[PDB]
Amino acid sequence: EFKGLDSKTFLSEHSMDMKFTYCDDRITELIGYHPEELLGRSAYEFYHALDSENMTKSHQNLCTKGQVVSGQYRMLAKHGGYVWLETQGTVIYNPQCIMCVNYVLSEIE
Amino acid sequence: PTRFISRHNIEGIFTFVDHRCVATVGYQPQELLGKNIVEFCHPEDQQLLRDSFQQVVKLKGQVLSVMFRFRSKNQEWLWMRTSSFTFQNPYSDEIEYIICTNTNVKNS
Ligand SMILES: CS(=O)(=O)c1sc(-c2cc(F)cc(F)c2)c2c1[C@H](O)C(F)(F)CC2
Repeated sequence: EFKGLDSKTFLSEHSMDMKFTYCDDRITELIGYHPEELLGRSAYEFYHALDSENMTKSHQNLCTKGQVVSGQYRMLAKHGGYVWLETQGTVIYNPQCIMCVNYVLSEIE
Repeated sequence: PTRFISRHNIEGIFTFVDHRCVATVGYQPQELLGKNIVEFCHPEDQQLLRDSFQQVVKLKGQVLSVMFRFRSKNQEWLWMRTSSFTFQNPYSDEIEYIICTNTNVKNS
């Protein structure tokens, strides 16, 4: 068996410097991390080196436009390896934070 | 900046609540889950909150902010700024749900 689209989605909150300020408990089943170990850590620390420049350009688009769709990128999984993700980013103003809807494209059982 | 994330269906029912709600509005997530956000709303602001949820689904992922009075666990009306946007996974045709950031703000 393999997980559905909703069971492969998790929410995350970030400050304007990309650091995690909140993470959905769902990330544990998908990528292995516990939300408490991600807090205060920049999301950039987890990107695959080949997705680095693309994610930088997407973050720059998210800041100028306020909303962005990342495209496919890899995130380093806790016990090694990388999962492929697709995020929808939205900046909350009145800039206060970035709300992310992260969907794991990889096959998760 | 005391804020919490919530997720709602189109009718306003809380389907997900982030644990930072205990510090913001005094309730544990289990006390909000399955209930409608309009039930904790000040009667003067309920129609504005219902109309806001109906319009956030027509706004194609854009952010809709709404100010309203929320009845905290400690029985007080707190001013809340809720920033909402619809999300729908583009690989699917699931019904679009609403994601919110709820902050206690000053009305001054
Ligand atoms: C919208 S984006 O630029 O694609 C993007 S994807 C993403 C992300 C989220 C995760 F939970 C895990 C992960 F690996 C990456 C983030 C972003 C933003 O740059 C940011 F909010 F600042 C920082 C977080």
